[PDB]
Amino acid sequence: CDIPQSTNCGGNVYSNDDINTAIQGALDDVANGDRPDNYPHQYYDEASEDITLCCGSGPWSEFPLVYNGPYYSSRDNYVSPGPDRVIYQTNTGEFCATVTHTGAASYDGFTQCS
Ligand SMILES: Nc1ncnc2c1ncn2[C@@H]1O[C@H](CO)[C@@H](OP(=O)(O)O)[C@H]1O
Ligand SMILES: [Ca+2]
Repeated sequence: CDIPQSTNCGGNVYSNDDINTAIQGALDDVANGDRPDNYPHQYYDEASEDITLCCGSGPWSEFPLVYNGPYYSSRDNYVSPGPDRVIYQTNTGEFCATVTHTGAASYDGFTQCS
């Protein structure tokens, strides 16, 4: 669906530009064969997490959502992905949701950014 104007991931509020930058980064990094710290990852629906997607069918991917992005890390300069993620449709790039580890119900779980 359209990228939202903003999203609140456990207190980190991001803009549409931050979200777009994250997806664009993921797509470029996959194309470049240089997936920073091996992101993107696959995202699977796990309904206990109460995360709605607005993009349609999977497959879905997730990539770190950061300020002043895109997220990048390398063997010579590790950077944490932090807690926040964009979810997008792997085959197209289209936006699905933003999620976070912050405040999730279980270890390594995600919860929806609001
Ligand atoms: N719905 C979901 N919830 C949490 N993790 C998920 C997920 N779908 C896939 N994952 C995967 O599980 C890791 C967390 O242990 C995630 O990596 P990150 O926490 O983003 O580093 C995904 O690879
Ligand atoms: Ca929800």
